[PDB]
Parts: sequence; structure tokens; C-alpha cells
Amino acid sequence: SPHSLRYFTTAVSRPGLGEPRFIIVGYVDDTQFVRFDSDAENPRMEPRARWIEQEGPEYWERETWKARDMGRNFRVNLRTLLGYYNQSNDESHTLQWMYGCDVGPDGRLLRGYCQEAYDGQDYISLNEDLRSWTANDIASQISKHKSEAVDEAHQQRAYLQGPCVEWLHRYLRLGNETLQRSDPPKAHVTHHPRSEDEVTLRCWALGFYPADITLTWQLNGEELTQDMELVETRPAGDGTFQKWAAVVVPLGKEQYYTCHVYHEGLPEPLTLRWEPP
Amino acid sequence: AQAERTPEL
Amino acid sequence: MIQKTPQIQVYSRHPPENGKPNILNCYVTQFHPPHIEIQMLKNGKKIPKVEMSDMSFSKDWSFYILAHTEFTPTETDTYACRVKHDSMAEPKTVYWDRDM
Ligand code: NI
Ligand code: NI
Ligand code: NI
Ligand code: NI
Ligand code: NI
Ligand code: NI
Repeated sequence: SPHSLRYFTTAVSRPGLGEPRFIIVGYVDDTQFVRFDSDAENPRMEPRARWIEQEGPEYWERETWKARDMGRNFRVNLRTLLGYYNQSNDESHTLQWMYGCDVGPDGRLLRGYCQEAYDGQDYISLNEDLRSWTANDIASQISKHKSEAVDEAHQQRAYLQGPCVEWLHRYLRLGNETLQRSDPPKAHVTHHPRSEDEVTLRCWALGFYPADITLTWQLNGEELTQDMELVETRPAGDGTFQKWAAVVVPLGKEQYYTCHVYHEGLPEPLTLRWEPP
Repeated sequence: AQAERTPEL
Repeated sequence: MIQKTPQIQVYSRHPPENGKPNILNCYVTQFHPPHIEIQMLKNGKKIPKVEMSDMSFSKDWSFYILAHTEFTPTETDTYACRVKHDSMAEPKTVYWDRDM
């Protein structure tokens, strides 16, 4: 299977206070499993899935200190970028950092990531070759030059090809029962009058893992409709996901429309239509 | 487990 | 900072039945800056014990977060999520729909 380990890091400078708000969330696939928050009563690296609670206190001690060390680096980097851009201290800015590895079914590395954004726009990113960088303006050009001079690429490449892959393998073994599973969706269509001559048909998918899913609607014999109301796939809160797709159809011609549901846990799609009570 | 280094910007 | 305005979904974990305990979710996605205030309300009153998930972000750097609380739907009570964010002149209230 395709599997990924990713860490999402956000630092938010505070005008008036000196220490920024620092958040790290860790994900295997779509399942979050660790968290660090600056603004906790005692800022520690904490479990967010029960299967990571299989790690001894040395794991939690190393990860807490490294999270804490990262926060001190992200405080400095935020100060560096304040000067690069000639900005003032009485306004808030953010530095975001995503990194981690996609591994394939054989368990070999497919893509590694190490990318950052300032104020939510691309800043610097590590290229797919894991050896060169892409910058986006004058300021990231300086950062890129700094990083070329200290061979930052080979330090990140080392992480992504080694520990990221090996740690991902360990987590997939600790959380095998919940991470290496496919829960197919359960699906139905609901019916809601929208006007006099019209009706809203909504195709529900519920209770599925992983998160990736596709819903299509079509008028039978016609190509798929792009004219469609979608919601973002959303978490149920229990580890599964939900989604719906809606379409507005003429009163009386409901049964001429068909929903399809595609998911990794479905050898064939589900095929649903409105079924009157 | 987290990376050891972040780039110095 | 472009400023991205929050997309809010208010929905129950399980299909609702009057009288049966449940979990009410407020999912807020695709917003920027990350600073946001989320309140879950019952009959316009602030629900006290509201679980807040960790802020992460999407492939386009946009932020997302989940609020949730235990609740028992009844045919009279009304539920909503109110969100304040810099992209919005006013705080936005999205009411729970028993058929989303
Ligand atoms: Ni503190
Ligand atoms: Ni930028
Ligand atoms: Ni070296
Ligand atoms: Ni078991
Ligand atoms: Ni606030
Ligand atoms: Ni809970």
C-alpha cells in the first residue's frame, strides 16, 4: 500500500510577547498520532492515537526535547525573516513546515518532503531530487544560499531516506490493526425539496477509512455532472470520514440520476439512486 | 519520530 | 497573507435520533491567518466543555481544525457553531441541520 509519515509545524509570532506559539502534529497517512503545543500547561510531546502509547518514556523524552529545540529554532527563523522583509514587531507572522516520506507498497521511499511557507505563501522547498532547493523571492533566495553553503539538502535527504522510512515501518507495525485496514463507505441518497419544480439529491458516504474517496452523479446516459455541490471530506471524530455530493433535479425525474462511490476498500464502486419510501 | 534539523533560514 | 475565509461544517458523528446521545462536530477548513475563535452553542448559549483538536494545515498551507462536544439531540433544542476570524467583518454562525 501507499503510506506516508508527515509532520506539520506552525510557529506564530506574538507582538508583545517574545515566545511564539509553536504547534507540531504528526500523521501516519490520515491518522494523527502525536502532538506538541507551545501553549500547554507543560508543553510535552503527547500521544494522539492509542497505538503510539506502546513507546517507552525514552521516546517521549527525546521527542519532547526535540520539539522544544525546534521551537527555539523557529523563534530565531521568524526573527531572521523579520529583517529580510524589513517588517515591524507589532504584527503577527507565521512559519509553516511540512516534511515526511511517502513509501510504496514494497516499503521503499517514493517522495520525501521538506517545504516551508511564510505568511501562508511558498517560501523555500526541497526539490524531488532531495539535493537542490526552490526559492520564491529575494528573502528565500538568501535562505536557499545559506542552505546550499551548509549542505542542508544532505541533512534532510538523510532523514527522509533513513529514519523517516524506518520510523514509518515501526509505526505501521505498532498501529497495524488501525492503520493497515480499509473500511469501505456505507452510502445512501437523501431527498430534499428545493423549489416547486425541483428537488435536491444528496449522496452520502459514511464510516470510511482512509480519507480518499470519490462521489459522482450523472443523469443516466449522460456524461458526469460537474454542476455539483461537494463538501470537504470531514472527520467523524472516531477515526472514519464522511462526505456527500448533491445535485438538483426535476421533481419526478429523480430515478434518472445515479450516484457512484469509489474508495480503496471497494473492489467495485457502489451504485445508488433515490429510492422512494 | 521528528527530524533532527530544520533549515536555518 | 491573502486572508482566506473559513469554511464551516456542523454535523453529528452519527445520524441523529431524538433522545440518543451523540457527538456534534464543527469542522473549520481552508482559512488564513491561523488565529481563529470557535464557539459551539446550544439555544444560542455557549456550550462549556468543547473539545478542540490540534490545528494542522493542508497542501496549500490553509489551516483546519475540529471542535466537538457530546450532545443529545431533541426535537426542540437548537445547535450551532459561531466562528470569528479576521477574514470576516462579523462572526459567522452556522446552525446544525438534521440532514446536513
Ligand atoms: Ni510555558
Ligand atoms: Ni513568501
Ligand atoms: Ni553530513
Ligand atoms: Ni487487537
Ligand atoms: Ni482569540
Ligand atoms: Ni471526545
